[PDB]
Amino acid sequence: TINFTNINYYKDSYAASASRQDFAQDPAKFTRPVLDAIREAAAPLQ
Amino acid sequence: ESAVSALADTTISRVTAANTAASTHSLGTGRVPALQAAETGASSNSSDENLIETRCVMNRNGVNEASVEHFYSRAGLVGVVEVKDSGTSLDGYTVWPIDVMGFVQQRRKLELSTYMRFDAEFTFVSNLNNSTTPGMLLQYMYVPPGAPKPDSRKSYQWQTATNPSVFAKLSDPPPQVSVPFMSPATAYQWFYDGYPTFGEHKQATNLQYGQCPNNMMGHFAIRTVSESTTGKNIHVRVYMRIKHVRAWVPRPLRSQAYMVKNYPTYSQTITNTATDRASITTTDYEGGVPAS
Amino acid sequence: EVKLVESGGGLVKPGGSLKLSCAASGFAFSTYDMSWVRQTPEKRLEWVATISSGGSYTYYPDSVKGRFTISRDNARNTLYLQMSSLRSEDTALYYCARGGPYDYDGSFYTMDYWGQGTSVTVSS
Amino acid sequence: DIQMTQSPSSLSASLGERVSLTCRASQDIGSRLNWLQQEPDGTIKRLIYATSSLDSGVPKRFSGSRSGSYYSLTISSLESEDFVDYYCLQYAGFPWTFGGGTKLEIK
Amino acid sequence: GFPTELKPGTNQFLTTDDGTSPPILPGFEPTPLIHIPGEFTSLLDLCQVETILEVNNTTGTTGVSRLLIPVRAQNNVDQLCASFQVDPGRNGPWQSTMVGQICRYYTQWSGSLKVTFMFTGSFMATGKMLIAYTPPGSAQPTTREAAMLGTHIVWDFGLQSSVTLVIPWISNTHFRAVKTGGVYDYYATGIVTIWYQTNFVVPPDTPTEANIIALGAAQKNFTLKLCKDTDEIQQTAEYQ
Amino acid sequence: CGYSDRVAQLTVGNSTITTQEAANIVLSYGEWPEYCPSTDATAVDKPTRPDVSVNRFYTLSTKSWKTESTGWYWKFPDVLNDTGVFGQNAQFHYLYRSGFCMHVQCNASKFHQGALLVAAIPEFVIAASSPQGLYPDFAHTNPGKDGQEFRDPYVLDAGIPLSQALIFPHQWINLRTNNCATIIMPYINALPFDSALNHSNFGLVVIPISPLKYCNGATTEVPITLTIAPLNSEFSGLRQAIKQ
Ligand SMILES: CCCCCCCCCCCCCCCCCC(=O)O
Repeated sequence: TINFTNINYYKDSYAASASRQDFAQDPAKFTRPVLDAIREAAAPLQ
Repeated sequence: ESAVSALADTTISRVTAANTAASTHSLGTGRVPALQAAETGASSNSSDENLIETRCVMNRNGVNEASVEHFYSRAGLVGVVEVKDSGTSLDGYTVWPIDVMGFVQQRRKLELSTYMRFDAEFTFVSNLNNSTTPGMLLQYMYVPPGAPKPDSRKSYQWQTATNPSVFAKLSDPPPQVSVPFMSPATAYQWFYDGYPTFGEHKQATNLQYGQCPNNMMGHFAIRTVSESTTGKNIHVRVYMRIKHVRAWVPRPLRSQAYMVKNYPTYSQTITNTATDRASITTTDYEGGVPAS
Repeated sequence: EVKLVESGGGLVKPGGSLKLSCAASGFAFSTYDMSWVRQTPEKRLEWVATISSGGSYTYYPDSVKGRFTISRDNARNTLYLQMSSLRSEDTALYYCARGGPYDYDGSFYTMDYWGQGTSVTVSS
Repeated sequence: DIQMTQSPSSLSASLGERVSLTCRASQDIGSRLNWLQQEPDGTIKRLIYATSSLDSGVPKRFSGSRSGSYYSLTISSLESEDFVDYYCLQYAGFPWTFGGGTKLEIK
Repeated sequence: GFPTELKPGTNQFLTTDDGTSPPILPGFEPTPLIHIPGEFTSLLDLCQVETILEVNNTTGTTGVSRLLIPVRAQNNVDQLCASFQVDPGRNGPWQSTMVGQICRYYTQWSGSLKVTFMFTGSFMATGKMLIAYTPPGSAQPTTREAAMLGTHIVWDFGLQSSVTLVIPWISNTHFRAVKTGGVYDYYATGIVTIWYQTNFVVPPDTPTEANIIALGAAQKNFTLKLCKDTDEIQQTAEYQ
Repeated sequence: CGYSDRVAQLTVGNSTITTQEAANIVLSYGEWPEYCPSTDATAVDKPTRPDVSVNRFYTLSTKSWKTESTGWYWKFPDVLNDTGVFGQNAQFHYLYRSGFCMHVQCNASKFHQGALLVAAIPEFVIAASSPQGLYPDFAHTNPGKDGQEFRDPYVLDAGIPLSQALIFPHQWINLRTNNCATIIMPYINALPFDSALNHSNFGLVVIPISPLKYCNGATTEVPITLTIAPLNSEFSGLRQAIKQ
């Protein structure tokens, strides 16, 4: 196709469509929020 | 001619899920990729390739619809204002406070986050009691905090010299309008653990616990542009689509049934998050016939 | 061995009071929820009271609620049942047994070790 | 109140037979039905708990099961010290109710 | 002026159309954006967080006693401790988990699961358990010899008090529907049963009964699609 | 190298905390407490930074763990608002900003069993259970040093299920593996500074999931002690001392 989309027709930047071109993932701040990094192969408490 | 390169990238590119690597058997000591310590507070680092012998899968499943943009950018009912002009309410106007926490579907999705910062799109679907849409003219005025609020269908505040107003008919496509982020703070707050004002909060009714004026964004004033009673009641439905979302501090989803807007009050008959079995051993699955 | 010894029976006149202790021995009395049980002369058991392992929680059936009170002394390993205005419908053999709905690790010792059985008699 | 009904108020048998005593519930109680045994002197002991678990120290002749709403206690081979009394106790609702006795006799 | 022709879909309010509406406040510059810790951009990042499974959801069990799998010293051998199904969006233990509530906002799921078990007993209590995942097709295993035939781990209690059972992704299709029951048992995931490999042995003057905490989560290859509404909470009147 | 040592020493200010059976240290949301950068500041007054006087460990409460114990919760700035030079810089100033390092202490014998859930909930709004009567009292919202015993820990007294509280920065005190929980939490708010008297940033929650069981002859009294320490504490807007 030609993809004539995501055009803004107003002077205020918040009138634009949704921001859907950035799918960032970073779960480590909820899944491993610890000070000491624990390798998978190692016994954690030693 | 540098926008032709920008217009080509205006599509949702697929980001695939994680792949699986082939694994073999492991017979040795000191390598325990399955023993964890949940007291640490971290989730298990154990992967599939270390618990069973796995194959090589090149996973092509997309993960885009799980974004907070796609999860939230979807319109939903946030208000129902009824402009009464019949019977014992010959008003012709209503002033409705802007609270998006009056309907369970939008409320439970928003209360997944502690702080949200977003622009919005507000659509108004207005009609009569019998789904009909005559050519009655309506004014949808927005009254920010501090602005004077109307007191009749023919009062000076409807001059909307500075307030944003939308004039439309019931016989037209639903009015739609883009609203920016309008809070003194840097993010909205569905959970405020505190009080708005200083003082000894020793009242019988502690009606002010949790009320943050950073979310109080004013009133919506809706009138029929008339000179007398029209005798017809008009229902207006407000749908809020969230755009440019940023969310912080995830929270548990609501388990109990809501009771009141602006408060997390629940009932003394506490319900269970999970349904009930007959025993800790009973499962509901009658599979095939065993060969033995 | 778990041993519960109830004591305090007697012939109390109608509309009176009576206290029934229960000496516990052989187990950690501060970790188990206790409860009292009745046995109508018609050989029909009935629940009368229950108390948490610390003494904060109590539950009484509607037939008993308001009159009887169930206490707990953990330092002395004793369990009490303070009765109030009585009637002939309360003349029965009372038992002290383990069990209570105020323990997250319960459902195992629910009515596992009963006592010997006191005897109250409300008449004139 | 969850009324629990023991079917036989009395059952005669002879040493070696196989008896069974049922006790139905008025509402769903799950696996929270126990069984007791009152001796002639007046001592109560718990035989089966959770409808399928035998107390530590009870003979293997006792077996509890559930078939729908009916909770049954089966004595496979009756010995001499098994002819006294049996009660069913439910602890799923808050008003914990008991049955009505299943005094077994000899013939 | 410029000739145009309207097409079907005119004047429609599609509640999921990413469009452009007029701005009600020209020249509006909002409050600056400061750094708030804890920003999450994906729901899959929340699905990989372990949350407590409500395995003891039997009738009469109230409160926090529903988050506890009772474990006990056994008189017999090779006995069953607890069972549950590994369908995330089914009425059962997975309703208490974050992956089980995010799943109900979507129609289809894919990827591996993860049920971490934690033994909250005495230091002097030892034991070994066989936790087995039975792929679809078979009912709940009636014996341990039957469950042994599936994906299973043997778990020895000790210093490290937790173990991870990775429910692997064994599926006919690339995705499974969150709905289950009836014809939709075509998308059944399986059954996880916990057996006693050995006994639960304790020295004298030590409690003979303990608990196991189950923590369910999703692995790195988890995905969701076809965003939908949830059957969790209901409403009969506006909250006012 | 890739493990977590069990011995730990936490020294801030003039206080030192030792533990020989620690699990790890939770760094909430991966971020350390920091001062307010000039790019994200709004007030023009110069802030006060009492480094060693304020940022230190305060042992504030000890609760008796029992079999029939529901739990306890404290609100962070409220728990320290009448104590030390923190409870004086927070009464003389209108604006406040600080992180903390929560340390919970519960030790028992190897013949005891039980597990606690120690979590730090941002914006922990306590609800009321209705049959006033619909809003919680001030004793249940800001309970101070002597915290508040939970009424319905299954719902965290907030309508949210306890099973999913692990989405918050958390740790376990499992009496067979560890005897302390440590959570470092940065300042989390939609505003650079805020009042330490009218707003509680975080809620500190300690809930027993597997009750405390022991045998006859063991020590029946097992206490839980809460030690807290502000980190990177700033204060602005000096005025007369106010205690609300
Ligand atoms: C021209 C007329 C247009 C009407 C514009 C009004 C809509 C204003 C948007 C305000 C909503 C922002 C977020 C909602 C915050 C409310 C939360 C709460 O009160 O608990």
